[PDB]
Amino acid sequence: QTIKIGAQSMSESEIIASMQGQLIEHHTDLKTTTIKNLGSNAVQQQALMNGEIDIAATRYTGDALTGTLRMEPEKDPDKALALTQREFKKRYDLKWYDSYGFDNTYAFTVSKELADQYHLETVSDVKKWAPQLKLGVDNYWMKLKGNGYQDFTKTYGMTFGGTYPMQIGLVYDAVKSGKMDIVLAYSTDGRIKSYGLKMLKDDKQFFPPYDCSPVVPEKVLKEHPELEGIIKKMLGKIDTATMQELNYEVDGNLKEPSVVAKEYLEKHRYFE
Repeated sequence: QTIKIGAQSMSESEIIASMQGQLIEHHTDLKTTTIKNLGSNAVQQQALMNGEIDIAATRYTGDALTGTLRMEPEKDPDKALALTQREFKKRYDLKWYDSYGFDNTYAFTVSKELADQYHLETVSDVKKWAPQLKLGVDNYWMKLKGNGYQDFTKTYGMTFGGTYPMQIGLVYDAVKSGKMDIVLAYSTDGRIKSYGLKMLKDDKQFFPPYDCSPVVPEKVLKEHPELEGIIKKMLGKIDTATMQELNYEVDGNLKEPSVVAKEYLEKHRYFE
């Protein structure tokens, strides 16, 4: 105490951070606080190693494997998760837990209308139309090194009419309003379904798995043996469809992540 729980700048990260916090406080005498607006993955990793945070609420296997670990790329979600867990324990004395039950992947996304008009189901379907299209992307994907824009341009070999970086939160309205024709969205965003959008299949498997787990140093788990059993209550409980809905409560309906987390915990009676 106090258990410091870290969140990056994503609704789901704040929701999940609040969930664990409230859960910990529901079941034990531990106090918690949330550290929000954490930056890049390297920044988040550094916070975990020095003590700025005691629990990382949301980490994604794909980011850890290619970014933090710099490992041989792995296409299979279960093998990627197992490798990530063993290397985090061996290199960093960190426990990467099993997944909450959801993955949050980059996903090329269009309106249902434009999908019908251009006959789009897969990312390769976009290839022949690309020179006429405007693509909106987040603020870091253009310069991202492993599975960023450069490597996309080599693997799929299409070049867009224009490329437009912006706060990820804005891409959903950008494509829905027709200001962008296609966007690299995040798959857990509830605005995809609610705005009548459609995710295109990554037929080449350019993107690695991105299953989401909490991460805690073995030091912290030793000093607070009650922590393990509480975190375990959340594992496998939140699938992608469910995370999308929780996200929409924040992004679309403007509710506080803490309120959304509480209402979810109340529904599930705090997992006993």
